[PDB]
Amino acid sequence: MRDAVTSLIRNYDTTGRYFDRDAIESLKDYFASGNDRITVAAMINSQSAEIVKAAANSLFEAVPELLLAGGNAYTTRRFSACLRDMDYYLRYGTYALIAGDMDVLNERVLQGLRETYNSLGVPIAPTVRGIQFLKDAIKEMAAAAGIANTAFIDEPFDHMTRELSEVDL
Amino acid sequence: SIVTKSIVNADAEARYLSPGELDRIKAFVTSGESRLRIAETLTGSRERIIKSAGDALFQKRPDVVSPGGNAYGEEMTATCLRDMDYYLRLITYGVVAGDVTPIEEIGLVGVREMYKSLGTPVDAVAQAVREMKAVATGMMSGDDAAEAGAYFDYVIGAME
Amino acid sequence: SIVTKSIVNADAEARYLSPGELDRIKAFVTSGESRLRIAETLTGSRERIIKSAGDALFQKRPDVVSPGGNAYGEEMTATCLRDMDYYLRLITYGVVAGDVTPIEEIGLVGVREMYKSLGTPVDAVAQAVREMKAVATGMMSGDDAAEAGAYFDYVIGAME
Amino acid sequence: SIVTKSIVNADAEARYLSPGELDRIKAFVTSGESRLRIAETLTGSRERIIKSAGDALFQKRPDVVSPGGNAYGEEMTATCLRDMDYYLRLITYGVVAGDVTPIEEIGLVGVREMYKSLGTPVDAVAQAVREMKAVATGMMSGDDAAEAGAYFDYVIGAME
Amino acid sequence: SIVTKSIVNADAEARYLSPGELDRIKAFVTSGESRLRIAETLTGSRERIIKSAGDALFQKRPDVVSPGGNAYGEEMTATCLRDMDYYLRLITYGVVAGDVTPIEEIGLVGVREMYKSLGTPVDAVAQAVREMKAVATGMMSGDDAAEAGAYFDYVIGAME
Amino acid sequence: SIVTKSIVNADAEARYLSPGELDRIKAFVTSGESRLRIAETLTGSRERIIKSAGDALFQKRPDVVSPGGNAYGEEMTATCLRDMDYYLRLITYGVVAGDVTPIEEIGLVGVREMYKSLGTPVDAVAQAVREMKAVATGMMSGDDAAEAGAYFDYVIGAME
Amino acid sequence: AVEYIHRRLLGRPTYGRQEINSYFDTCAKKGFYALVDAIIDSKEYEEAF
Amino acid sequence: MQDAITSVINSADVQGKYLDGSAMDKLKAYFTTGALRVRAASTISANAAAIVKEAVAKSLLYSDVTRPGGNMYTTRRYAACIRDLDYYLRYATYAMLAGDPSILDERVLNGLKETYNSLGVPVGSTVQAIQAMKEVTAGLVGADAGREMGVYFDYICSGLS
Amino acid sequence: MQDAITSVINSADVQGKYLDGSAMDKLKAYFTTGALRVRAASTISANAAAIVKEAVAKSLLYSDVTRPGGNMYTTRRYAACIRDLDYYLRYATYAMLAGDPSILDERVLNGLKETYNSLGVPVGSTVQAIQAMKEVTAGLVGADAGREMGVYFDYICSGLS
Amino acid sequence: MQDAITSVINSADVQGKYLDGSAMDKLKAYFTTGALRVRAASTISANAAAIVKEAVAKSLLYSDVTRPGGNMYTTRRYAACIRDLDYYLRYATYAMLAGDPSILDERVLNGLKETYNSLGVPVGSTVQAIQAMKEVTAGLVGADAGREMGVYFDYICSGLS
Amino acid sequence: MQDAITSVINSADVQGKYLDGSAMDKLKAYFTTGALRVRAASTISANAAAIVKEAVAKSLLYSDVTRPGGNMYTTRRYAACIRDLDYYLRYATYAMLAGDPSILDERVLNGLKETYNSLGVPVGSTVQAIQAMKEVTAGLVGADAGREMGVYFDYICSGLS
Ligand SMILES: *[C@H](C)[C@H]1/C(=C/c2[nH]c(/C=C3N=C(/C=C4\NC(=O)C(CC)=C4C)C(C)=C\3CCC(=O)O)c(CCC(=O)O)c2C)NC(=O)[C@@H]1C
Ligand SMILES: CCC1=C(C)/C(=C/C2=NC(=C\c3[nH]c(/C=C4\NC(=O)[C@H](C)[C@H]4CC)c(C)c3CCC(=O)O)/C(CCC(=O)O)=C2C)NC1=O
Ligand SMILES: CCC1=C(C)/C(=C/C2=NC(=C\c3[nH]c(/C=C4\NC(=O)[C@H](C)[C@H]4CC)c(C)c3CCC(=O)O)/C(CCC(=O)O)=C2C)NC1=O
Ligand SMILES: CCC1=C(C)/C(=C/C2=NC(=C\c3[nH]c(/C=C4\NC(=O)[C@H](C)[C@H]4CC)c(C)c3CCC(=O)O)/C(CCC(=O)O)=C2C)NC1=O
Ligand SMILES: CCC1=C(C)/C(=C/C2=NC(=C\c3[nH]c(/C=C4\NC(=O)[C@H](C)[C@H]4CC)c(C)c3CCC(=O)O)/C(CCC(=O)O)=C2C)NC1=O
Ligand SMILES: CCC1=C(C)/C(=C/C2=NC(=C\c3[nH]c(/C=C4\NC(=O)[C@H](C)[C@H]4CC)c(C)c3CCC(=O)O)/C(CCC(=O)O)=C2C)NC1=O
Ligand SMILES: CCC1=C(C)/C(=C/C2=NC(=C\c3[nH]c(/C=C4\NC(=O)[C@H](C)[C@H]4CC)c(C)c3CCC(=O)O)/C(CCC(=O)O)=C2C)NC1=O
Ligand SMILES: CCC1=C(C)/C(=C/C2=NC(=C\c3[nH]c(/C=C4\NC(=O)[C@H](C)[C@H]4CC)c(C)c3CCC(=O)O)/C(CCC(=O)O)=C2C)NC1=O
Repeated sequence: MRDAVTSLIRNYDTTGRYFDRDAIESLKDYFASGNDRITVAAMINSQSAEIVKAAANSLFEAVPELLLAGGNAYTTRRFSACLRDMDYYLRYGTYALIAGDMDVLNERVLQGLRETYNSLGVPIAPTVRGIQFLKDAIKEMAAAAGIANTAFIDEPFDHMTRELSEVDL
Repeated sequence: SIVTKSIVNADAEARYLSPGELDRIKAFVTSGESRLRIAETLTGSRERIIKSAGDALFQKRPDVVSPGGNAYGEEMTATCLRDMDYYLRLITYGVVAGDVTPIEEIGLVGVREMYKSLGTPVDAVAQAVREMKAVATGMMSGDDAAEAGAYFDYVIGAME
Repeated sequence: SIVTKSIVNADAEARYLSPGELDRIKAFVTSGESRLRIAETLTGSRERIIKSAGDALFQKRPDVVSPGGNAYGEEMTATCLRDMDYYLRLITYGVVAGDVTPIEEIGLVGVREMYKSLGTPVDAVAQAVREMKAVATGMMSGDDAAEAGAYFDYVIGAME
Repeated sequence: SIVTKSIVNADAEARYLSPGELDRIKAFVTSGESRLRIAETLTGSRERIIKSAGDALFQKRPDVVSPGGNAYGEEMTATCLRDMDYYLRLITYGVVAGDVTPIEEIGLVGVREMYKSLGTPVDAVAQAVREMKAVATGMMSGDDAAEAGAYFDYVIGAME
Repeated sequence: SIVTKSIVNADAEARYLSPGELDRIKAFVTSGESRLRIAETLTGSRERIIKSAGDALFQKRPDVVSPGGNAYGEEMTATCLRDMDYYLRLITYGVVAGDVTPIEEIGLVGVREMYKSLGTPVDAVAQAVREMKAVATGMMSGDDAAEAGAYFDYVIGAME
Repeated sequence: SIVTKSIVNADAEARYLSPGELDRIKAFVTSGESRLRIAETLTGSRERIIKSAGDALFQKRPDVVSPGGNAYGEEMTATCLRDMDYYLRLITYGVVAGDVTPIEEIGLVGVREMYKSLGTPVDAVAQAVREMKAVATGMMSGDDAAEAGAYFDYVIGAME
Repeated sequence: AVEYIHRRLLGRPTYGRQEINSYFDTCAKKGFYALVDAIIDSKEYEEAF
Repeated sequence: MQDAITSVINSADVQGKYLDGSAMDKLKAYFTTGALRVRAASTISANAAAIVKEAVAKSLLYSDVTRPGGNMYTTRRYAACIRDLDYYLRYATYAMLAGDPSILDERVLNGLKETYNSLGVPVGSTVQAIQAMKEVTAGLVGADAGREMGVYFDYICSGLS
Repeated sequence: MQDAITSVINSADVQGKYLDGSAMDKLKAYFTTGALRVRAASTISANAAAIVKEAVAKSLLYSDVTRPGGNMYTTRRYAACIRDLDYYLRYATYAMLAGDPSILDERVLNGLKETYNSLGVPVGSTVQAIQAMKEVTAGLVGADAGREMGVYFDYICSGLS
Repeated sequence: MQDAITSVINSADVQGKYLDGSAMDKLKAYFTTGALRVRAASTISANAAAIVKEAVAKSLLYSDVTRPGGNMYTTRRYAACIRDLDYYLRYATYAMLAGDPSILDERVLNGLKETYNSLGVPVGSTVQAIQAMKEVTAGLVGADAGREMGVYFDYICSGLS
Repeated sequence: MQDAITSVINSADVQGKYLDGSAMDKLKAYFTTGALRVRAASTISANAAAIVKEAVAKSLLYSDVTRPGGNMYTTRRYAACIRDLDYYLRYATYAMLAGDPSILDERVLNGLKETYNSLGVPVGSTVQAIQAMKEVTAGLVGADAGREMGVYFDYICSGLS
């Protein structure tokens, strides 16, 4: 896995150069916003099982077929599998919120997710809309808790739904 | 780094980050300023560190520069100082990252196999990092010398 | 968009962007504010556009809602208004992007094959976009109506 | 006919006609009386077939005879029955030819393009030839109905 | 076969099987019983066909069995009768399949290159198949002799 | 000749003649007397060469003179010797040309097709030109025999 | 078959997906004869040969 | 690419034997079923677009795959899906006429799994679409012609899965 | 490219009428000729090489053409001559099968005249060879089909001259 | 191939949602940086050959790779090296204008590693050449335009390594 | 996995024939060369690490691949490179002892190209490393033992390329 620091370290290592002015400025930029990420992560660790359920109910209010007959969140086995999947998305979104880099999401979530979902019949679309219902919930909850900047909260879910995304453009 | 190690250690355990690990990440996040100061101290004076450490090494272990040793000749001594420069760069990376996974994960895993394939005595390389540690901790304040000497200590420990 | 088209057209030619293409991108960058205003005008009043355009379409072409036509019944008329909503959304995308490559690259390439496989008259769909254009250019100022009617014009032209 | 198609096949393969397709031409030669009887019965009752098939088509799909539809009015319905006359005429030509190629040359190349120009729904024409097929095979004996229904089936397959 | 040829010829044209090709396959399907009877006639009396045809060939073309020819000696004459047996077997395959694509696709493509590399006169092989055709069409009824002589005719035609 | 071939080579490559092939034409010009001597000796003893080579061919391959073979009878054997006369004539033309191209233009393009028509075994003709080669190189001096045997070798190579 | 016929008649492999979605669409609605006709039509054939 | 006749001839030729009674019986079975194969092929050639659009109307319409995010979303993807289903029906008709599925694994099932896995095409949804196409054409041509169509439709679904 | 059937359909199509009884009369005339047309076509296809070799052995062999000084001297020109004769016989067989000489005017006699003037091919020797081939195929396949081949060979000669 | 605008639209479309405030803020960020992107693209289009030749003069000249045995030895290899560096600078300019590196891994970094590994091209030396090109163009266009050029130069070096 | 003896036996068994004189001559050739194979295998087992480190000192050292950015850069990559070269020398010794390269394409060259292409390993640089290993061991064991080592080294380089 990579955080932002090991990203800069691997970036400078492949050319064999030391840190310049700009590398120290980007490391200061990660270390200055570190406390903000950590109180956001602790506030998510407060209400994880609540946020996952609320994002799930907002997703099922969005796409109503999945609770109904032909949908994929049909039975309670499928309902519990979908809510555990949303718990996975919030967990690795917290991990990428603390790390500040998208390599944990790429190595442990997004690599080969589409294969499993296309095979099992799990749809990819309401998965993404549920991921960003989680993102919107986290964003307004942490903007309510005195935190000025929300770009780092914006980062990992936007990456996760740029990757599961179907490129049609 | 610290964040990578905490994330992976919570990741195998199928749990979130425990609050103790979270204040560990928080304390590392606060101490990053002193880490960057130690990194600028190590980066800006690399010429004198490599020069004085090579001088004290070849004073201490003269057989590797004598005919018959590995670092005998102009280009071989230049490659020897280049290897010392590599290890000082990895020391700076480990100082910034707050953990030795840059140093170990770049330049310490197959170091015995590589230096055995080159024909190099690894104890003399440990003496080179020892002289680098002496010059570097002679260059800083007390707690800064202790925090840099932790990573220098890890490199000499991972040699032997 | 404009930037994609300029980059690709310089990209095949193995050259950089010519300065005329660069002031084209600059003029599009300056006109983006008016493009976003037209997009908010089209986005905020989508209910009345879709409703009035469906009303004028079924007034104009009553056979597709008569028994025997495609959009006969409750759910079929709902799907018809949904297809009109899709095309108004693509109109908004083409208004923002400054070019018709969103509209063409999403909902105009195999439109003939799709609507032939569904059993749909494509001229009645062109009349639907015509009524959408009438309601939309009845909703704006002059130059705004011309700039939106360019993309509405492209959709009706790409139908037939 | 079958002879022109066998000749262009032996020409593109640059060889003489195989005894298999010589036997095919000979069997076609002997079955000339049966196909003459089929085309005779079809040329006999063309008006009754067209009237029953047109009323069955208008009963099935009323969108074409509705206001705003294609075949609205006396002359438009008469031209619709004229197009059904042309298609039954080509059906008789292909029935007496033993091949579908005169139907292809005269009335199957650009029917989608020209009906895209006139505004005629092509699936409605496929339904019209479906009703003509059902009525003509209702008139014939079952083996001859199978033969004529092969060519009718080919026409509705090339339609939709 | 016939079905392979019809499927491929409709397959390149991106269309289904035309109804004329379908009654071609149907007529071949009905004539398969007479094809199997001709095949049993050719299969059961292969000894007398090969023996009498070799006798009439060496009577007709004695130089290939004279010293200096290809089929001179015991094993060479045995290989000559074996090649005639191969061609009678391919004749039986082409009789069953209803087309010459077994015969051509097995034993007629590089027949000139093979028999030129062996040093064989190909006209004498054409005379061998001619005598095989004489003995075989002397063995059957009229239409059966014509249908088998079509494939024998194709083999002698593909020789020269 | 060599000059026409160098000219068509410089034409297809769209340049003037290189000094290498100018030196080739000059060396060909100086070696004209040797090739005149070779063609002189061949035009001298053509009957003896043809008689010994034809009897050697008939002794080697008796299939052509056997009953049922190609060259059976007085006129057929005389035409066989006439074809050997044509080939020795083209050998002399190519010997005096310095190139194999008049042999190619006059007697090497369609010899397989025309001998496929007449029924002549082409490998027997290759044996005939082999015997003509052996006899003519037996007559010549060894260096000139090598030159004439190059063209004879080319003819039997283009035969088989 | 699209790829090998393209390598035979144009002398190069295909570049991407559009190029293959466009030639196999000509193979779709019209067939192999129009595939050869569309490869021989192309501006790269005209400019190259 | 070989029908029942060419496969029987290939077996008897790889044996090197003449056509014995079992081969004669196999060819008699094919020559009895061939007229039914011809009539079913004509009936399927009649209603290609209707069978395809009824298969989409049964399975793929109004589900998530035609919604945003689905692989059948755009008009390009819809046209390519109709194109793929027309291919499956056309080659199932060819394999029905030949009486041998060699054309299916020669010319459909050759690189189809790797193509669909590289594009991101759902294989289960297209298997359900082919199954609905099979159900519609078996309702069209009857019981036994529908069965001899469904054996090659099941061959395509098995090679795709 | 038109048959007797396609020419009948074409003539009834230019004036614009349907099929009349006289068209059916021409069609039944074509069929009752067409059965023996098939058998004669199989006989000509069986023996084409012997027919061409007897044609050249009858007329062209011991003349100045197959000798030096003629246009049939070299093996290149001899192979081209045999190929020209094979093509005349094959297209005459196609015209015999179709019952219409439109193929001979369409594919054979299109530009054959001017290339025969430009290459210096003798028209008279070719016409003699075609007529020799005509009575060779007449003695082979029979009398009525001999007349059938006769008018199409004569069509080729009239387009040539 | 997508800029910042098309990627924002693609995210909002794969969601199926309308453009909310975060997308509006991202597009406002791009519409503020676009004029600086335009001016840096003009300044880079001014000095293509100068930036390339200064990158070779910094890194690759007078080293072993221009000596015999090096992969930049011959004039063909030198011309191909200048061509490759011009490609890297041109596509870095394109990715700077789009504000998204999708064109780089679509059209540069696609088969570049396997091509360079098959040819024998040193990847470290060309990474150092791209780094010197980045250093020269960041000296050319300033601090922040040099940084937004260097992010795509680092993208090319990371995908190459 | 088969030596010269097992391949000769497999050929005679797939024939179904007994061991004729050509098989006896092949086995006599192997039984004459076997002592030289044994002594060369002992001499190569003596100096495994020396041959490997001399191959790296000839080809891969002081080039770009041991510099930053190269695929042989880190200590992990250096150790894996020494491991890969030890594998090539060990399996070339095995194929020299067997007298048949079946073990090489069974157990080295099976998925090696796809592994190296997935990892980003340069194939030309490792082919040059195997060639230098061949040159060093042919200097070690002599002319003819070096040749019968180099035939399997060339087999590994040909299957890798
Ligand atoms: C829920 C909102 C959506 C949904 C979910 C759904 N998923 C499954 C089954 C599985 N999901 C996964 C997913 C992951 N595994 C991982 O390792 C990661 C990264 C951490 C993810 C995201 C896996 C592996 C399975 C298979 C079951 C298993 O874990 O062994 C189902 C069950 C499908 C079924 O019918 O069996 C469901 C319902 N479905 C929806 O409709 C929502 C959009
Ligand atoms: C086949 C057996 C089976 C059942 C029954 C089942 C039920 C089921 N009931 C649900 C919710 C619910 N069910 C109810 C109501 C009720 N629930 C009851 O059993 C009472 C009859 C009734 C109250 C009197 C309500 C109000 C919700 C919404 C809960 C929420 O907001 O999360 C949900 C969550 C998804 C949804 O909103 O529908 C499931 C999966 N799953 C199964 O596999
Ligand atoms: C960042 C992690 C890392 C390390 C450590 C590293 C070492 C490394 N050291 C090398 C050589 C060397 N390194 C030394 C160094 C020494 N010999 C002595 O006697 C002294 C004790 C000691 C240094 C103080 C010498 C002499 C050589 C040359 C060996 C030879 O030429 O055979 C080489 C081969 C040539 C080259 O490409 O540089 C590598 C790859 N590479 C790496 O990527
Ligand atoms: C964004 C680009 C895009 C378009 C255009 C699109 C169209 C689309 N239109 C459909 C149906 C339809 N669309 C119409 C629309 C019309 N019929 C009429 O008579 C009117 C003229 C016209 C609308 C005003 C109707 C009636 C259907 C239902 C067809 C059926 O049920 O057979 C369906 C199948 C059901 C579904 O999944 O929605 C698609 C995919 N999908 C897309 O992704
Ligand atoms: C099924 C298609 C097929 C054919 C035709 C075929 C022919 C074939 N004929 C051969 C030999 C031969 N075939 C002949 C036949 C003839 N020579 C004459 O003079 C007669 C005119 C004529 C037969 C009536 C002779 C003499 C040989 C031996 C050639 C030699 O020994 O050099 C051989 C080489 C030895 C062998 O393996 O049998 C092959 C492969 N193989 C095939 O798979
Ligand atoms: C200069 C290029 C050239 C060639 C090659 C050529 C060949 C040629 N060979 C002929 C005949 C012939 N050629 C042969 C020759 C042979 N058959 C055998 O038995 C022998 C093995 C072989 C002799 C090597 C025979 C037997 C005939 C007469 C064929 C017949 O009358 O059926 C004839 C027919 C008579 C004539 O018009 O002179 C020509 C034109 N003419 C040319 O102008
Ligand atoms: C003749 C043998 C053969 C087949 C079958 C074949 C399929 C094939 N289907 C494709 C795409 C496709 N196939 C589908 C089909 C589907 N996706 C869905 O969601 C549905 C479940 C399913 C339809 C029932 C779609 C939507 C695409 C377009 C993918 C895209 O544009 O991103 C592509 C990508 C390139 C292109 O569209 O033109 C190929 C090569 N190619 C062949 O040569
Ligand atoms: C399908 C209709 C069709 C025909 C008929 C046709 C004929 C045709 N005959 C040709 C030559 C020829 N045709 C002959 C003909 C003859 N030998 C004689 O002297 C006799 C008068 C006659 C033998 C019966 C000769 C000698 C040449 C070659 C003359 C030369 O170019 O050297 C050529 C020039 C290319 C070639 O060398 O073959 C064409 C195109 N092309 C066609 O597409």
